[PDB]
Amino acid sequence: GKIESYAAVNHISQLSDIVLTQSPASLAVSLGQRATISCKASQTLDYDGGTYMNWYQQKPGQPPKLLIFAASNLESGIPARFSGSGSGTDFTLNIHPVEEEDAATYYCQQSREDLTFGAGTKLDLKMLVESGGVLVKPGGSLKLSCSASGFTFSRYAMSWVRQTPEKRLEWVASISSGGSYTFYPDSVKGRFTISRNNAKNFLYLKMSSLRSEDTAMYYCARSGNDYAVDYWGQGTSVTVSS
Repeated sequence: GKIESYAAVNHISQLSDIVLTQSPASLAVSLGQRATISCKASQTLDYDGGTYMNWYQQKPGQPPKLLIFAASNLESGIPARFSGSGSGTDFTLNIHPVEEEDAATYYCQQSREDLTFGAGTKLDLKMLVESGGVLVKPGGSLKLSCSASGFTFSRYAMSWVRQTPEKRLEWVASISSGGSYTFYPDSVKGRFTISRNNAKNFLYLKMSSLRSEDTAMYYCARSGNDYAVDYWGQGTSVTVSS
């Protein structure tokens, strides 16, 4: 019935392929310098007077954090040394003066046609135990969930995004706010199912016919302003191996 909220512009299903090339792969800067990170889109991201480029920061063992939405809008709580610019196909993230806590990997991401990500830029200044999560055999199945609180869950589109061991981010499912519409990339269509409970505030991902290439950290994530992914739940790692 009523209009629902979606995770990407092209997902809108009621009346009312884009590659991101991110450069450089890594950046070594000194405290207080300017860091400049570039993202070129294979198609324009301009739509209806907006431009659907978002930028995220991610530190090891943590979910990505929204920095910039709609190309140039600074997310609340992010310091103003972060800025974004660009339109159409050419986008830039600038950080100046860089601080020590800004060492991280940065990703661009577009929400004009599904959700796709740049390959990332590791920003460095000047013993590890790594979680494999749940071990599954190929062909097996698994179900993940997330809960939500502190906001009206039923008003927001939700997604699952996974991160491979190579640190690539890949969108794997979206569901509209009222759960009427679901969306998947070809890589998982027919095997993964996203669902939600708007009475108890849960999001689910059912994964079946698991493949080795489904090995990844899986994040549940909310779509906020202008199709940015503004809150990411902590990840659940899945290792598919014989």
